[PDB]
Amino acid sequence: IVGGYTCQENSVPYQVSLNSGYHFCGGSLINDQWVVSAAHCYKSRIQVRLGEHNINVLEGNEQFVNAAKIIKHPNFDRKTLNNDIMLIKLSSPVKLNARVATVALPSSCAPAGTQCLISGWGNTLSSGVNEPDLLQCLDAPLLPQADCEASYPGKITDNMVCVGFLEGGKDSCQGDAGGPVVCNGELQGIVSWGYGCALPDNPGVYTKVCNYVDWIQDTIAAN
Amino acid sequence: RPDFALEPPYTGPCKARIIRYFYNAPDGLAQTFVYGGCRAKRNNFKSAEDAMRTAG
Ligand SMILES: [Ca+2]
Repeated sequence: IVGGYTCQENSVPYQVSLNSGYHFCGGSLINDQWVVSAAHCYKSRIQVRLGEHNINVLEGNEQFVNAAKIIKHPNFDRKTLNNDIMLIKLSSPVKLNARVATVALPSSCAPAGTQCLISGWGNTLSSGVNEPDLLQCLDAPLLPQADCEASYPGKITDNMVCVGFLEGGKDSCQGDAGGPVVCNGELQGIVSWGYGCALPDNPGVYTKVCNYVDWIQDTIAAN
Repeated sequence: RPDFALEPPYTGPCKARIIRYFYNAPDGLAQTFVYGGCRAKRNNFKSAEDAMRTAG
């Protein structure tokens, strides 16, 4: 997260870190046994870390659970990033408390202009590399589809939404993928891609979660 | 050596944080960089020895 602020400790209880030796992606807890992330974050072996704040220090509130099943959307396209969504079933149910909680799936698609919260442990610089120990937060609005398409000519599908600022300066970055975009208490987006980080006229692009609620629910029920 | 061996590391548009190896032509050595997770270029390897074997 570039241009954000350190989140209040445990103020984003649904945020998780995907780890396979080191932190490589984020995710969101949607129920006691399932996590949603980005399909490009796929790894054959993944450990999910919940209740995290400082990703490099054992704090005592964390829960470490291995992924039992990893299911990418069947229509995921590695080149266009269309349908960049993935579900992870945990080996065992996690303990829900004040530090570890679920986030609700969208009741409908949020309209442009809706203020949201993006979070993650990704790079904090537009130029160079600075990986934060503490979870970073960013308040940003859903942008009109027209501006998204104008920023990325012919690259935006109906399953994507831009969130951020056309002037740049604030954006998600490498290490944030799979992370949550929550608006009014509902998961509306998943950090996916973008050209660079926080660059003018190139806001971050996110997977539009409201188009996948049925796929998510049906998949969870069948596995 | 191949042309792709002289190109700088390509992070790409995706936002994952994946450590990969690349051949640093000038310094003449294999080093690491942050790969985004998609649309990788040829100067991108999962191991140092694999990079040296190809770009050595
Ligand atoms: Ca910790």
